[PDB]
Amino acid sequence: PNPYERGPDPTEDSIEAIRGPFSVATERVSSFASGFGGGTIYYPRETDEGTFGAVAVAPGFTASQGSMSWYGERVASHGFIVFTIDTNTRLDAPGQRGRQLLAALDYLVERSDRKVRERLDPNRLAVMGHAMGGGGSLEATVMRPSLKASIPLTPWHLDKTWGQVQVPTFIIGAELDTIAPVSTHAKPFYESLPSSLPKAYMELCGATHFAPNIPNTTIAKYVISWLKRFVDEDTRYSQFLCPNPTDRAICEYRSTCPY
Ligand SMILES: O=C(O)c1ccc(C(=O)OCCO)cc1
Ligand SMILES: [N+]
Repeated sequence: PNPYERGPDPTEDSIEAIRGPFSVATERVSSFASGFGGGTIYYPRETDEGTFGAVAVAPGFTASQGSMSWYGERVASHGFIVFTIDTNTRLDAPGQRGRQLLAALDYLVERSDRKVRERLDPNRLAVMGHAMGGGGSLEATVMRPSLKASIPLTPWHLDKTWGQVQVPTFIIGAELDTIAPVSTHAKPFYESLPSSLPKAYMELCGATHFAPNIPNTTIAKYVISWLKRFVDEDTRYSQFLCPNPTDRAICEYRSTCPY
């Protein structure tokens, strides 16, 4: 029995559903928090199944947490703590956004409310980011290799080599992305990840740079599965990740299955 498994046995319908089995409560964190510009914590109300893991979600260049708000109720209702954060300034670079993703996770572990702290397993943390926040997601794993998962969403970064990343990384790219072209960003990041790293690359057909900013079932179903598999060690979700998904919305998928 996995001590981290939460919720009933999943199906493809359950991971695609807009609402998971857990009721969600929210809390506002002031932007004057140390190390980052505040945000909103989405946590499950139910507590009788055990403490949950947490993921901090970073926005892109000049964007706020509102561009990532739909991940809050979507992911947290499946049994996770979600921290959609704002950066110190809207002009922050990927390297700075990686530091503030860690500062957001440290706030959850060290200085969070007792409603949040009681529901948090501080040993199982993850990061997720959009574009420049996706570059900061890669940065956060190099800065903290003890992280359990990492999901760069249409990532943007000047550094193309990530052969020292030790955290399971799930890169999602948009085929028609011209701001962070997958040929020069998303794919070079994935191919430079260690060949032995538990990694995956999902390219969405005909998607643009800001597709992760609105509800997307294809993004939602496999972001949930990736967090479940590596933050919860929940092998009940390995069926959705290995072998490679065959969704019509996916134009290309690469992975190092089995995990
Ligand atoms: O012009 C760029 O280099 C550049 C432009 C935009 C971004 C970015 O993070 O897009 C997401 C904003 O919501 C990254 C780099
Ligand atoms: N595919």
